[PDB]
Amino acid sequence: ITLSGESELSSDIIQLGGQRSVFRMEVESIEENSDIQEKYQTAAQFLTQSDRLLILSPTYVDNLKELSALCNFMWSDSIVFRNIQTTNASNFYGKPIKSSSKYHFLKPGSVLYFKQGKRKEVEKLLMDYTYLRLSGYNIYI
RNA sequence: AUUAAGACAUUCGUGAGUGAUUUAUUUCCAUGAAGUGGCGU
Repeated sequence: ITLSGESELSSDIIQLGGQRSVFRMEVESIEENSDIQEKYQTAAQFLTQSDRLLILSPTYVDNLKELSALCNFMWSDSIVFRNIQTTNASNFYGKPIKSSSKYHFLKPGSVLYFKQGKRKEVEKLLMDYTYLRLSGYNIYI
């Protein structure tokens, strides 16, 4: 996680997932001037193959037709996404509002075998959604 | 504020109903209430 300016994150006991699933945080501050994306890609370096793109985190593309046109083979799978949408001042005591649209992402471990060249085209299509990239989606090696 | 929060695998339920420790088996087999006279020559 990257926190801007004055923001302290203390280790505590947290809730993550349904049925009040309980977890323990350990907050460790790594050295400064570091890029977390570069750290994740360094971790994923050992799975790199130059003839294909490896999907490491759930990847979303608005239209799969262009992606399929850009590669010869899509040895891929699909996962489901639906977010609980809450405003900054919401009820928080009641049935939460969920995303009215159910979204399909590319499963991690999927591989895209692009044509000759055009790797930059697929990469540009994937990184066109920078909001998802910041959150942790659409990460590849 | 995170496909989230709330939710006892719980309620009712006799290990109970029928059942003879009974049937078959001679306290029986063998066995002498018997033995001997004595003295007075």
